[PDB]
Amino acid sequence: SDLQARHAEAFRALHTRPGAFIIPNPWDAGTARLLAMAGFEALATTSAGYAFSKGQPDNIDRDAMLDHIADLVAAGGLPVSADLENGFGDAPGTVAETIRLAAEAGAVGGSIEDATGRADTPIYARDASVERIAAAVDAARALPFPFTLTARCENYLHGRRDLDDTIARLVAYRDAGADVLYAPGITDADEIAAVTRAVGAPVNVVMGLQGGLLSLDELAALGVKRVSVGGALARAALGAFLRAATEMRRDGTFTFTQAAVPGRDINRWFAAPDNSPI
Amino acid sequence: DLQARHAEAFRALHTRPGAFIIPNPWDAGTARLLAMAGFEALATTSAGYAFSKGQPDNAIDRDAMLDHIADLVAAGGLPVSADLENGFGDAPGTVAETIRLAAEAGAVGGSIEDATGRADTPIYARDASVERIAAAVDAARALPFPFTLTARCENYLHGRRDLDDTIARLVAYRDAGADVLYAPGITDADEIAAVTRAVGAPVNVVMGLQGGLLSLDELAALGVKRVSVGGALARAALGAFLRAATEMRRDGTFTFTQAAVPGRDINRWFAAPDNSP
Ligand SMILES: [Cl-]
Ligand SMILES: [Cl-]
Ligand SMILES: [Mg+2]
Ligand SMILES: [Mg+2]
Repeated sequence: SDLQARHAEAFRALHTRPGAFIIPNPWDAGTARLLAMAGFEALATTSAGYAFSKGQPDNIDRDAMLDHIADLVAAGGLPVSADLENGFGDAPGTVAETIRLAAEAGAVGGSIEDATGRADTPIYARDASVERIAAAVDAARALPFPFTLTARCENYLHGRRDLDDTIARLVAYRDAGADVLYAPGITDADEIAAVTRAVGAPVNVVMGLQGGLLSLDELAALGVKRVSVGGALARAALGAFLRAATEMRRDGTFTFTQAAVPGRDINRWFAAPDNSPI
Repeated sequence: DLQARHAEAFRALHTRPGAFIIPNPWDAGTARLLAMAGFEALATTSAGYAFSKGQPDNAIDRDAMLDHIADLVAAGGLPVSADLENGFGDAPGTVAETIRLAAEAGAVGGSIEDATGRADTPIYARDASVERIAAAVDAARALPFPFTLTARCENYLHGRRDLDDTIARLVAYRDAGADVLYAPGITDADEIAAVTRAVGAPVNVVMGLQGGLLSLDELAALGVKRVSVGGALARAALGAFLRAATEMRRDGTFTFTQAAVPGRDINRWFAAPDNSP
């Protein structure tokens, strides 16, 4: 991969052109392929989608994720932003190593969140959080291509729905060198517009995780740059899977198969040596 | 002993009256969910597994399928019947080794089909086919628990919609010792009745592959013992995935998320230490 450097630049450029773009979240090679064929320009991994595929609830082994990143890089042929949880450890050096490893696995971007995993103290202290992002940035800037670092503030997922602390963290992460800022759980249009105005740098908003829905155009008008979907695609697939299971158990019928992608089509598409829209 | 109890449970499904559905998961999560939905056994799918891997059907190797069976045995906690394709080679001894390995991976049954993968000679000659099933039967009989061997005739998937030759193959496979007979692609009710009338031993019919649909009741009235879905559950899942992708590309909206399983539900279910209903 001089390919990696090409993807890195293409990915960074998605963030500076006008409008917002969607970064969808496959959880296996198949889905990665299909999203490229659909015309998406980047992919993001989903620790949640990945977990559901393994029959586990959300929250992951670093080595398992590194393998997963490499699988989706190979399959998709697109730039991949990796969900790297909290960097798989508390210490800044751990976060930094995680960034290097994720790049080595082929990612051209990734996210580091400020959730500790400890219910007592579910969000890292501001100082410690910023030091963490600073270490991630230094690792990112030592790479020989532009690595797009997303800094996550997890406040709204852990009962601290405080807009002002959340903005302050994101601003502090931006000032530490983060390229993209993301607060999952903020869904209100007015709250989102205040985030994007205060942050200025690119903001990612996730759709379908909680609350209400906005379109990509609505989000662009609120100043959002990137829109992701976390585990929602995996959960869409699973909702259809469950409806089929239920039909079979309750009725003994298979009409669910009528809306399935025909075998003939998917075998043709996956027989191709690339993911050309087609 | 757990594999022995499953093997007995799976054998018993086939001998009890009426028909049953054997659904086809393609990962650990789909295996757990089917077990939670109250199904009594699971079948792997060469097709569904390939598609998760970004591969067309019949592109997966034996070692990968073996790991996959073991993953699904562990995740589901139910008897597993493995799609073992053509046994991953032409030679009877390769077929026999595939059965032994499948059993080692935790399967209590599996299927060996008569497709060669050679476009211009797509189905094994009769004698060769029977020899292959004989070797599978010998390997199954060497196991310390009853292994339920399904013998597949692939005629209908390779442009030979010849009911008589297909029947005659499944009868030959039965006479060589196969426990279950399966010809994918037959969906006509009269054809299916002709198959179960000629074969007598348990028949598997697949639904959702091609052609028409019938209910489990309708299939059981035609003599069918087992109804599978091959890659159709994977393809269903993928259908929904694709409608979501298309919605996002066309409209830039995310309303597909309304029909998705809530995250709170899937996390609660998978946090469980087992697959209780
Ligand atoms: Cl999710
Ligand atoms: Cl299929
Ligand atoms: Mg996570
Ligand atoms: Mg197959």
